[PDB]
Amino acid sequence: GAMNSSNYAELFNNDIKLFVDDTNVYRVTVHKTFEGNVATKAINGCIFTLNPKTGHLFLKIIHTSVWAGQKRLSQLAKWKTAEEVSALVRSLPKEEQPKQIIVTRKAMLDPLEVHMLDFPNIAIRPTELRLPFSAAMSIDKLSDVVMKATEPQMVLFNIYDDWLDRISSYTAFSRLTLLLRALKTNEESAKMILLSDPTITIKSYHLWPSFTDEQWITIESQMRDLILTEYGRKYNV
Amino acid sequence: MNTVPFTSAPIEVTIGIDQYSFNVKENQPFHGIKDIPIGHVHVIHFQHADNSSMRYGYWFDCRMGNFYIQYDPKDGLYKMMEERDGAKFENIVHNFKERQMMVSYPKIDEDDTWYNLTEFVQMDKIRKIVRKDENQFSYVDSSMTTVQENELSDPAHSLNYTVINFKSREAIRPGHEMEDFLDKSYYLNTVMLQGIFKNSSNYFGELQFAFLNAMFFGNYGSSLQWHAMIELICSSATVPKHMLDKLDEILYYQIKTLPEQYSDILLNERVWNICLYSSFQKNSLHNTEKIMENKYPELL
Ligand SMILES: CC(=O)OCc1ccc(C(=O)O)cc1
Repeated sequence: GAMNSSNYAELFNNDIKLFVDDTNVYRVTVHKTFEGNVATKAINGCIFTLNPKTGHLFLKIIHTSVWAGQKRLSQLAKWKTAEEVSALVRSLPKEEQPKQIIVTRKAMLDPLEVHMLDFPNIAIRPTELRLPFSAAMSIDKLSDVVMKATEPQMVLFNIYDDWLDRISSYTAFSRLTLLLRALKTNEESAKMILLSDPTITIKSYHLWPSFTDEQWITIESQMRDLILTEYGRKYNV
Repeated sequence: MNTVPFTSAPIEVTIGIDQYSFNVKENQPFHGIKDIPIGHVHVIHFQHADNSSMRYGYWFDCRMGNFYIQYDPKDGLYKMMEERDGAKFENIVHNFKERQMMVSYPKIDEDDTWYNLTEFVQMDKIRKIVRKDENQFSYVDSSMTTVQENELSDPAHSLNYTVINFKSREAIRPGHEMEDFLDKSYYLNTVMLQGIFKNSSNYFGELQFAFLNAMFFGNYGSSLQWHAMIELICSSATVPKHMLDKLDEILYYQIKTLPEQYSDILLNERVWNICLYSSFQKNSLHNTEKIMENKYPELL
């Protein structure tokens, strides 16, 4: 029906919804060979599956061994993503299974719909929302667990830490996407903003620093300014 | 030969018999169509002059009985009926010709077009798709929906085509998700040809019938079915050699017969670009590709 405001607010209704982002599933470095050619080497990746209401992140680590001896890896990655998401849903009790799965790239729709035929009441769809989940691997603790894996692995995080003790799920999602858009736009400067004060620490069981309410306001301001500064630099505004 | 007499022509109408059509004026002296071959399958179709909404018609086979047309002023359409008294029927048709108020079928037997378009179409299979057991002939019109469409509102007035759905458990084996979606050979060969149709001739029969219902009646669900049945073959890496070669002939005559002014409404650009240029069987449709390129270059 399209009130951005109603679609955005409605993400946080009590229907269970998962975002699926596959942009870090198939990852490579690009390096020159001895014969003067150029070669890719795959590195571990991950599926990012997030419940935006609760912050629960199902991080399926994609180990490089799954590509071995396969062809057309960009295509296969979509199907592998769909296979794992389907498996995740089947592993959940019925009352925890999503009513909608929202893929951040339209190319995921057919693979997931085909792997989800056993769940005809689960809606699969894309979104007009530009989301910055490709920057998930800028989160140091996520990147560390992906890069250290020697085998396929599923790791559960709460990407909102303890924020829901104090703000809503639409506010936490807004904070999350602001942080990730800043890390995508200027990663090293975004990390500086977050780590500049050594007396504010990241708890062992958290991803982000233990900012007070007023410090988060300040941090959010500095991220907005980071994004706006980069816009101006890019477009000569 | 056989004859389809008309009692009268009370309303102005375009009448088609197989691939031929002519006009009849309101209350013109017209008592039907003569000198048509017995032998196989035919279609008589109508589009009223004062209301080109609802095209409709009847598939029939001379050999199954004596058929005639009578306008029904209550329902407002030309209706097919069967005469079970053959002597009476011979008595009429041996005279109405004697009158010469009938139009002849022409057959310039160089033309084999009708047989090329209906080679695999059989009346008894038509009657399974169009369910009306009390009549030997089958009514189709522009508005009738398919059973598959209905699954997405009167099941009696529907076209019971075989459901083809590429994203359905029938088309996809658990554990072969990517394989079966990207190579539909399992769905074509095991499910459709060995499970449902039994042979390729029955498959081609429904494809030909679907095309003809789309062309003759502008039936949209029939067009959907035609394109689906083509795309299923073309999207399969493994297809018998005979079936591929026969598909090229079937499609060639269908594209050849299509009205040129009807290509925006009867040809799906997506499906034809996949089949001719991006599918496993692209290089197996040589004659169809040649008539499509030269006849309808805009679509491609
Ligand atoms: C914030 C914003 O402007 O846009 C909202 C929006 C767009 C799409 C969806 C969705 O569910 O797909 C949700 C929200």
